[PDB]
Amino acid sequence: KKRKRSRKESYSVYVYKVLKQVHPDTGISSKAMGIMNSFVNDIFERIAGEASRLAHYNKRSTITSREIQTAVRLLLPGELAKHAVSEGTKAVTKYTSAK
Amino acid sequence: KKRKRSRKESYSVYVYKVLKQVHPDTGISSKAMGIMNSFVNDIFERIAGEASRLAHYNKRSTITSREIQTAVRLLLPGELAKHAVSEGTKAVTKYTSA
Amino acid sequence: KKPHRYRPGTVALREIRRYQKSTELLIRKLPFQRLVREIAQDFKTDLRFQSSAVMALQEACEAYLVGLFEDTNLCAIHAKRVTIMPKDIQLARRIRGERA
Amino acid sequence: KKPHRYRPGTVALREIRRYQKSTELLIRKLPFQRLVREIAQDFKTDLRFQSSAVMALQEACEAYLVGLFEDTNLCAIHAKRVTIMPKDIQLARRIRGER
Amino acid sequence: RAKAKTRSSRAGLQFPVGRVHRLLRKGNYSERVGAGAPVYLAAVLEYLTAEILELAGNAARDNKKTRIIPRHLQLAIRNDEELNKLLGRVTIAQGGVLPNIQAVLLPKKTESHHKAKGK
Amino acid sequence: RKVLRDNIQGITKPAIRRLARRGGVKRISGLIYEETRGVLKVFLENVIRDAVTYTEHAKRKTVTAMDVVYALKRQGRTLYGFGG
Amino acid sequence: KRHRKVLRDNIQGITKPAIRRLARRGGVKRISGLIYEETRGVLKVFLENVIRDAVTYTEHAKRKTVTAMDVVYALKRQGRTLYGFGG
Amino acid sequence: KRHRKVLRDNIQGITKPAIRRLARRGGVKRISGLIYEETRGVLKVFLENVIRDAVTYTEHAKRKTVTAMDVVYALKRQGRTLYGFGG
DNA sequence: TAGGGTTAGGGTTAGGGTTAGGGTTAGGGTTAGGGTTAGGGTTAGGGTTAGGGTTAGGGTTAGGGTTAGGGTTAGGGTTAGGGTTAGGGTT
DNA sequence: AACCCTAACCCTAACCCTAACCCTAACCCTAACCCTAACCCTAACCCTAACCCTAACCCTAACCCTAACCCTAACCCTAACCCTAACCCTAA
Repeated sequence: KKRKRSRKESYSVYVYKVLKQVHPDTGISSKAMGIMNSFVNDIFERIAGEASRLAHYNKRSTITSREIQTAVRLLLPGELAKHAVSEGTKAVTKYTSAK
Repeated sequence: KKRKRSRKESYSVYVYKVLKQVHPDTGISSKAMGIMNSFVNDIFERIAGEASRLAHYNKRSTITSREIQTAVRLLLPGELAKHAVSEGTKAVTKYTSA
Repeated sequence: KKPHRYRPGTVALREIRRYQKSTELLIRKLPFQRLVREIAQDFKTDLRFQSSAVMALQEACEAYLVGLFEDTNLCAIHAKRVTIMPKDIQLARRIRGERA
Repeated sequence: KKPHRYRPGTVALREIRRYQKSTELLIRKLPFQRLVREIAQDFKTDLRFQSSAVMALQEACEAYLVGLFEDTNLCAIHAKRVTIMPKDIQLARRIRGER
Repeated sequence: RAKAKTRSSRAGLQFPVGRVHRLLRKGNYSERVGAGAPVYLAAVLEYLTAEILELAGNAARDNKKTRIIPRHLQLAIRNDEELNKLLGRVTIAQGGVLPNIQAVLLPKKTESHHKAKGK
Repeated sequence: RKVLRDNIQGITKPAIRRLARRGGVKRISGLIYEETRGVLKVFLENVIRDAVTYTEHAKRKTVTAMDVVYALKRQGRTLYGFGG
Repeated sequence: KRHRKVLRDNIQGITKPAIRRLARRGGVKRISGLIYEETRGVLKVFLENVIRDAVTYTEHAKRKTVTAMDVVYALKRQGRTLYGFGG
Repeated sequence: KRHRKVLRDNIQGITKPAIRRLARRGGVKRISGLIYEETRGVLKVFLENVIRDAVTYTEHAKRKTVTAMDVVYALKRQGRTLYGFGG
């Protein structure tokens, strides 16, 4: 009775904060949170599945940024991988340069 | 020579023994070994591969015998499944005895 | 009676428009909760389906049939006909890679 | 004088039977070696191709092409026609899903 | 434990950069994750969630509603050419279909008169 | 529940035309209605058999929604939504 | 210093006889005249796509040579597994 | 010898400062960052269009050298009329 | 870089296969009335689960030996060229 | 039946070879453990079944208008020899 409650984990708080930068004024109905939380879990299982084959073919044992970047160049198409390799490079540059 | 080549591994010795058991007077050319050696290394990634996912969904952390019997009932067709799920258990039974 | 008897072909081009702008499900729910349970009795006896897995089979067997029908229509307009016929559905499957 | 001109379309049935019973590649190696070299220049320059890489590319490319022509033929026999044409190739690619 | 600063904030990314490290490590994708990989992979997911969630809102104003419901998601992933060549096999839960009637069958056109007795 | 013929007759003639009119077809021949009951029975046999194989692995006797979302994913037609 | 021609073979070598030899294996009996320009447009969008993924693997190892195992690895992703040309 | 030919890096040959000196003669005060790629698109279409008409006159005379009274005879048709570098 | 043989590359020509037109008839379309079944509710009781301590055997793991698999190599056993003979009809 | 193609060899002669032979490297027995898939009440919820209804939806005729099909020619275009002699092989 007391507690005995499992904690389901979902990326739904973080998809209600990217709707509040791109378009303040609009809100997502419960089904759209469904058809979204099942998108984030599908482009994270296609970039950690072409980066665990690239590490092994080259006989190396760690997924460094270059490997998570070769996948974006192959799996995403044009005018989508171009606007994504740059977005990552600025975001990691801040991590090392700025502490 | 002085290279100390790392060298490679091939399931080519094993294929020759099986050819002798089924037909005892034919032989295989090297190009034919290449198509066959690849198949033995491509039905080891589909059958093992479905087993890895079947472990995670359940939450269990080991790939034991049942998980390679629910991956041969899904990734193999119709009557090459009943004749391969049955063939495998017989070899597991013998190993347990000895 | 001088009414508005619509000529063959004007109550079918107003139907394609109404049904292509909606999100509901065409197949009735109760007759599709018995096709699913008579194709399960053979595989294992006494299987009890959940109430959200008899609506995830309806929404994947009503979105593959509205997929064969668009491919049948492109094929039946390649022989100069406007009526889909049973020798069209069979061609669509072969090229797609399904029954042969 | 013996013209011995077989009527139109009967030399080809002999051609189909002889061609379907052998495995030698039908596009010449020296010209194909160059088409890959031109299509590689844009992705990077200074790329050196090993002998096997051109050979594999010839076996896959012949195999995609041999197939598109068995499906174009199936489409042609449907309209009551007996010859492939430019329009038939585009129905096979829309249906197969390549677009 | 002197003070708490989220690893997402130091790199200025909204999507979690701590959760993606556990999920990469506990899924048995590879032996040693590295530390430049959780941050790169929490930014190639956020750009994509900001392409569908902005090409879908713009299709909600057009139909005069203030919520991005399931259909407005199909009218935004079945138009863009880059996003219809990635999610090209996926089926949205209650999406519907994109309007298209082939021109040859449009009403009359060739004109249904047939014998047209007269001329 | 039943084992009769109402299973494949449940997909009645009106609802095997409305599914089509959502695709563009303007005139439907009489024999399309029989062939399109055959194609749906084969698809359901293949999706339902794979859900049962996953259900037996965990020993459960209920075919939950996630199992159908994992049967469809293998054959190349992922579903997004009715599950996670 | 430079081959005077810089055409890099402009979709050439697929001469009328080669496209009339591949089609005959297929089953085609009466090839029409316009097919030859089109079949040099379909080969073209294929040889590029295996190649873009092939270079992408080699630059990952930093090597400058496209070995056949790279072409067999690229061909699996698109959908057709060539068996043995490289192994 | 000269074992190299002109690649396609030339379109980026116009530097970032040169597009900031042909725009400060225009009255522009605060050039935005994305303009540099667009101004390499407008120049790129123009240089081809004067060029195709220039080659088409030279091939009429069966020569192999594009002399300036050919550029001046192409530039009149499109719209401008350079007076000076030509007769 | 020779060099050489054959593959592609040009012409004609006649047949046959699209292609446009012109009738003929069943076959979908389009309304209009009868006869339901497929949806909703409410109860209720059994039918399958969700944690939770608790063993014990099945793994891992880090030492030895040692066996089995992976390179190199003459000389024979197919196996194709290579010409006759065969053999199918085939215009 | 103009006179065209199909089917025995048979020499010909390189690549599959069994060794065979080291020997290098990877498995196996032998000792340690830990940890988890077994185990169990329970208490909870949720699927199944039963009951009632009723009103939108299917069903089954009639009438008649198109569209699918089968001829009809015919006329453009794709087929099948023929001197090349250019270019791709083939070493080296």
